[PDB]
Amino acid sequence: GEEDALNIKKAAIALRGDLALLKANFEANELFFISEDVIFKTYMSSPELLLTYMKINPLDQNTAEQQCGISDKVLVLYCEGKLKIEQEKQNIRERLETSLKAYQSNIGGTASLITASQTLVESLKNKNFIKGIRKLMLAHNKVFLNYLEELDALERSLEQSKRQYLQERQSSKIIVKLEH
Amino acid sequence: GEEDALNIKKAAIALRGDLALLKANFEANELFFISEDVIFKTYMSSPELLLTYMKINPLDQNTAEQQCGISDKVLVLYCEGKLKIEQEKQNIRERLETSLKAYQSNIGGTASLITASQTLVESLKNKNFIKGIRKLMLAHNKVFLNYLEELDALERSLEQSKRQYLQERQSSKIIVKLEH
Repeated sequence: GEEDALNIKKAAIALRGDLALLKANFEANELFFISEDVIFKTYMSSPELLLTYMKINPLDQNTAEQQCGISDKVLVLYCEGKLKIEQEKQNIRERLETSLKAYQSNIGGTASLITASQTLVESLKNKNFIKGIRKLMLAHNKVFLNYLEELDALERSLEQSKRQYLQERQSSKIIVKLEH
Repeated sequence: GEEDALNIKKAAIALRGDLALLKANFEANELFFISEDVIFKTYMSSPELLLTYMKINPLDQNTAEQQCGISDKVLVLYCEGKLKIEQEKQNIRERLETSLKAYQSNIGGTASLITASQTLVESLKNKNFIKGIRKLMLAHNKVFLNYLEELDALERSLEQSKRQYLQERQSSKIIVKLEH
């Protein structure tokens, strides 16, 4: 009763938090996948488009001469292209790792809470349905028993009516004898 | 899988039979209660209306002189009235007993089958929901891993493009030297 409804309330709210966290993780991934697919269809789709992109969007002058200080300007593009790929792999690893960690942080509690709350809800529905059948049978039993009691009462009233009739009859016979 | 869906099918059909039997018992009671309430509002509602009814609707000539062979014709009405009440109590006892027996014949199997089938259905819903979450996480993991693999491939293509560029450069320098 009180306990079961209270346990359903605690579990529901904890479970809502868990699912909200799992969902935000999935959604953050989907948002990343949309922007990242674009990249893979454009400047990360071939060495040619990467090199073209790196000519227009160079890396900072600092890192440039720092990492790819090369005489041949074409080789600089290749070098910067490689660094751009390496930075992207790191970006992707970090997001993957964040996703794994966020999922792992909530999945156990989620699976447990789902199982417990759904079983508790189901338990209460079954009990209530079975209880409703038994309650209806009890009510039918009372109706039958009430008829038997109404018949016992009627029988006692009939018997009392008969004893009164006999007193009236006795009286009637006395009177008619007197009127003769 | 196969077993669970087969057990759900066997239990459903047995349970449908059980509930159909319980219901027919309740309905047969309700039908009786409707006609019987009428009786209790009319000729079984008072000794007066019972006696009036028994004058118009006498018991068979056989049982009459057999049970209530009485000189006083009014006393015959009382006697027949009592027998009519006794027959009604028996009618009601027999129906009550039939109801109890029919309910008792099915209630145990019903309560058990409800609990088992509902728990099995609930178990399959929870498993499927949890499985759907894990499957989506797996799919997200594959997307991330596929990006890493597309980046490794792009990097190898970039490196091959660079080795070709260097062969073209080597060739270009040889040619320009010759054109001098």
